[PDB]
Amino acid sequence: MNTIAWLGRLVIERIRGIGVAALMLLQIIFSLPSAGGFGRFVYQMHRVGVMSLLIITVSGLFIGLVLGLQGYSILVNVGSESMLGTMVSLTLLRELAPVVAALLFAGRAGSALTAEIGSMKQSEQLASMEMIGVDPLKQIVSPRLWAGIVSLPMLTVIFAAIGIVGGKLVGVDFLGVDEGSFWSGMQNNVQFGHDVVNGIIKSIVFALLCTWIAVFQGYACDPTPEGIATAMTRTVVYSSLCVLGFDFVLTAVMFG
Amino acid sequence: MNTIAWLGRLVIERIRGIGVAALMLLQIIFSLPSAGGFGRFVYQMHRVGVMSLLIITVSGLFIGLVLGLQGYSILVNVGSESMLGTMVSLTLLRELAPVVAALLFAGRAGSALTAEIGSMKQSEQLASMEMIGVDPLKQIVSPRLWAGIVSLPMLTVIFAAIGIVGGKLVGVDFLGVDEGSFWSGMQNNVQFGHDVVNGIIKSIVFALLCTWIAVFQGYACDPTPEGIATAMTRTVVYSSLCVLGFDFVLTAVMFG
Amino acid sequence: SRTSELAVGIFVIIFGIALFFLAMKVSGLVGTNLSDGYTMKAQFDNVNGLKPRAKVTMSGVTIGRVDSITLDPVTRLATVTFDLDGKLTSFNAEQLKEVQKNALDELRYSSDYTQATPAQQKTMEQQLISNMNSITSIDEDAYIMVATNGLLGEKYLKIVPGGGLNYLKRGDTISNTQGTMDLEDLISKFI
Amino acid sequence: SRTSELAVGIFVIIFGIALFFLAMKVSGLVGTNLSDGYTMKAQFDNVNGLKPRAK
Amino acid sequence: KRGDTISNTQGTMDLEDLISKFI
Amino acid sequence: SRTSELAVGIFVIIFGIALFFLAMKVSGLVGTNLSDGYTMKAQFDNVNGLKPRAK
Repeated sequence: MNTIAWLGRLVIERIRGIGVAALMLLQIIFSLPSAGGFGRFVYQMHRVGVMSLLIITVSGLFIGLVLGLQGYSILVNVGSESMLGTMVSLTLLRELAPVVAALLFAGRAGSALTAEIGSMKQSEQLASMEMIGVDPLKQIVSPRLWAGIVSLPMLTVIFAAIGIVGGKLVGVDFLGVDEGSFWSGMQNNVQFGHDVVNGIIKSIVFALLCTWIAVFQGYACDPTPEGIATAMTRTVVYSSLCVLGFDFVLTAVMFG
Repeated sequence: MNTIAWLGRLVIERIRGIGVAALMLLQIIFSLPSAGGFGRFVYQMHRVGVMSLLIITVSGLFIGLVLGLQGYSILVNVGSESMLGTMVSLTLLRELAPVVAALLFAGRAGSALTAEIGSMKQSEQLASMEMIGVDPLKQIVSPRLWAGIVSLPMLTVIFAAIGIVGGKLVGVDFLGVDEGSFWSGMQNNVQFGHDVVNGIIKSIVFALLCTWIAVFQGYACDPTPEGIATAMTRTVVYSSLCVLGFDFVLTAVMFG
Repeated sequence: SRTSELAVGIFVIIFGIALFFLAMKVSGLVGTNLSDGYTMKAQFDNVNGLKPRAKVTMSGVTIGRVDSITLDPVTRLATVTFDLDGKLTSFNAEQLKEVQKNALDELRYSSDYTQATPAQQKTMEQQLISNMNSITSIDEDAYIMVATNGLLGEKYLKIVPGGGLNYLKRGDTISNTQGTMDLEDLISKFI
Repeated sequence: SRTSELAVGIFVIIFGIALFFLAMKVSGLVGTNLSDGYTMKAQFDNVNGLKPRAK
Repeated sequence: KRGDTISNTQGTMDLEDLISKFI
Repeated sequence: SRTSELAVGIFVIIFGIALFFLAMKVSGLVGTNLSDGYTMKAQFDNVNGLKPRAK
């Protein structure tokens, strides 16, 4: 009965690991900012956001070419493909662009923060910063958290806009559907406040979880060159489970 | 004109980097196996495959609950939801289960191999193994490559089976559609050799790219405790671009 | 040690279930099986989307597929080959007398035998040798047609029966037909 | 403290195994039969596309 | 009783019969 | 050797474009994959809803 004793010991440490990461979040956001805190947030928007711009724009095109090619092969048997422009822009705006653009943000810019704060912990830069008197949560961690909550909802819109334009390329200009019935099928069925705004609120709840996890794993490492790399797979797995987990809860509320 | 000169120097090293990874693949697969090579492949199927079983089975359920809840909200306006069991099992079998189950394999078991072969390179276990005479490509790398090509197509089937069963739960037993017209809508429209086999061949081309990249990045590191962690984000990004890139090429051939 | 030999053996079991569930609870593999089939064929004047591997019905029951729809460019008419079945559509070992006792019933009737060329045993012996093998349930005055189920579904073939004193033997061309109707046909015929 | 580290082991592995029966029950591969049913019959002349297990 | 036979039926009325009769 | 690496790298990408323009032709999505085609035309009075690539 050791394996059941080891298994129960595993999920007790993972439960108290949540409670440390909850108390770490209440110390960051319940504080008025220190002098100079906006100059570092603009710089941390460059590392997290702007470097992630190339992967999202390219991969957003490749889903749009697939959604236009799969939606045409199904809607041609029933002979109604004036709804092609609807189902492409309805799959992206409420479902795929909130979800897939959080599965690529957890990889590229999610795990990179855990390496960045993690390598500062093994090389004692975090411990050296505290003896000077500077608190490392306000100095290092907090400009990285606020640059994650802002930079992902700005990236699902670029994912959704490039995905529709890419879906317009293979649907209208390669397979040969009508251009005017493509766009006029959108404005009838796709509202703004029910679909585009509910695709943004779905990504703010996703941007909080892919950043609060990816910061806590790099702050509570164990300082070891092979203990860092084991916490970069702990933050890609835990982000992809909370994205798909809060997907169903937010879909049932918004579209139920 | 330095930034243009630095940008051209970046993509020349990334082109040469492909040619090293191509010559590394021709040395692994063009060799008859050494004595004892099957005993390590069964063990490496445990690390790559069996440890990845929990994330895929849980996340496969959460997509099925979403596909049943979104497909019902659209198909109830046109009043034809005897096609609910078709479009759920047609979205998974040819499109989502080959693609999403490769975006979670690149994170969990893809990047873990790059940490595993990467930490053997900085701590000189690979250099020490060669002076004994044992070739580290045949000894260490090659049981990890063949355990990646096998373990992913066994995992998209478990992803697709749990996704349909989960979609049957929220469609039939919670929203209240007919159970008999759910299943009989499947056997009419979903063939085996055109849909289930073409969803498996799509994942063998995906399992080759998410493993040959994730092995080469951990073999050609630069030995440095913060040079390993920069090559674990190089292998999640490059896998997610080749999954979505070879998606459109394989979809256009199979369903064009 | 023995765990890594065992916890892979479980992983092949859970793959084994979820592959069997796909083939024989989701995909159509268990429902398609031609029970000792053969092949007949026909010629049509319109096949507007009769997709291959469709279904053929006699009375609203699946007794056949579709295999090839090519033109006949000496008449510019269609050519369809459909494989029916040999247990649902023909007369089996005991059933061979049921068509000779029906050939003697309505076909070899004396008021029917006294309506043709004069003999005593010409047709009386032919109904014992022609009717024994190479014979289906389809009476030869049954003209195949293309139909569709509902107003969105695919095209399927329908064999409307009736009458019939000889049966179609093997590989035979079904006599009459009618094409499929759509908007270019109906509103040009509704007047 | 071992009873605390082992109560969580069983209470997980109940939930991990009882959820396999509920996922095997709703897949239709186990059971799916009525209570003391019977079987009538009727004979039609044209069942236009009446697949089995329809209501 | 159980196992018996209902014998009063009617068949399906399909559109290839209906629309051609609707003329 | 580095040059060798380079080469064996320009040969993968060039082969990677040879596949993308094979699988785009056999898909039907570009070019004309129907043999020895000859062209005819006609004169209508009203052709609604008729794009190219029709049947």
